Amino acid sequence: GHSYEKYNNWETIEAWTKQVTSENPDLISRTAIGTTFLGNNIYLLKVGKPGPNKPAIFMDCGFHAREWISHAFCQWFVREAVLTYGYESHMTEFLNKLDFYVLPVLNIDGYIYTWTKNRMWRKTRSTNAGTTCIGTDPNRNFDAGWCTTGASTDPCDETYCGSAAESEKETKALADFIRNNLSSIKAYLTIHSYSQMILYPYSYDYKLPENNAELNNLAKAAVKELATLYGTKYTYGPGATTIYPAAGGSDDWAYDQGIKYSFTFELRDKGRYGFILPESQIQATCEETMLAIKYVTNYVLGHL
Ligand SMILES: CC(C)[C@H](NC(=O)CCc1ccccc1)P(=O)(O)C[C@@H](CCCCCN)C(=O)O
Ligand SMILES: [Zn+2]
Ligand SMILES: [Zn+2]
Repeated sequence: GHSYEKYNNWETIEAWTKQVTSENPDLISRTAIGTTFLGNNIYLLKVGKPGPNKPAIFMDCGFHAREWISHAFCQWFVREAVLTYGYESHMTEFLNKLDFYVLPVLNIDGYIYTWTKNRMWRKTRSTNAGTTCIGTDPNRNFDAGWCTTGASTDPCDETYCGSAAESEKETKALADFIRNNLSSIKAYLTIHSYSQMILYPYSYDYKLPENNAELNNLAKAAVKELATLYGTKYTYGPGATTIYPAAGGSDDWAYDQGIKYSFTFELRDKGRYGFILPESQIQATCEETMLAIKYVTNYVLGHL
């Protein structure tokens, strides 16, 4: 039984992708962009009313298995799109004019493992040469200063960069999807938790993107917007100096592909519950995050 106000296991979320697609055929279509290490389908939802030459925003959740509020958020975004389409002017305009690719869970194998065996697992569940230690950090696995700072070379470490950039089936599938759809994807959003932040490039070195001032202003206004609802305080800025250096990130990789609006979100909280954010915070967290995401979406729409 799926609920947007609880954490849903992978079987539930997978059935939800199919059902939400069936119930909303004018607004949603579903594809699989690849399969995981363990062979699970990586589903992707395309949310938007059909039309010609539509720009797109790409958003993924569930890079990191233990970050359950991330997975819940991508589901909430879809909830909002279908519920409010037609009644709320902004969401209606967004869906009419842009497509949203929502990838509800990238690291499906890790997610299953947090439900069955280890709530605090972060990495993929693939094997490594020369050791019994499992998995790669998918957010150290992209070809963006790959494996150079803030990433480990030890397969037993939580930030292990992998055997090569895109060595993981899941990160290969996401990078392939983005490469194949580069001319339409105008923004890349990647949802994580916790620590309450809106980050933009760069994390792989202490350097700033060409459109630094624009991304800084946008991130500042989006955090201001998020706080309107419950007063939740976010920080923002370039990854390396705002959270820590961390090479091989998907936001930096996406940005270096030419996608000018590339953000990583770090949802609630600031450490009281950390990864184990209680289900009773799902609603408030997703609602205030919707305000930031809609703010970014509206800006992208207005600055094509
Ligand atoms: C708690 C958050 C910050 C997660 N970080 C961790 O789980 C690493 C371990 C940790 C660090 C800080 C507090 C608690 C745990 P995260 O969401 O996974 C942070 C992201 C930040 C990457 C750099 C910015 C975007 N390129 C990551 O480490 O991949
Ligand atoms: Zn994360
Ligand atoms: Zn709402």
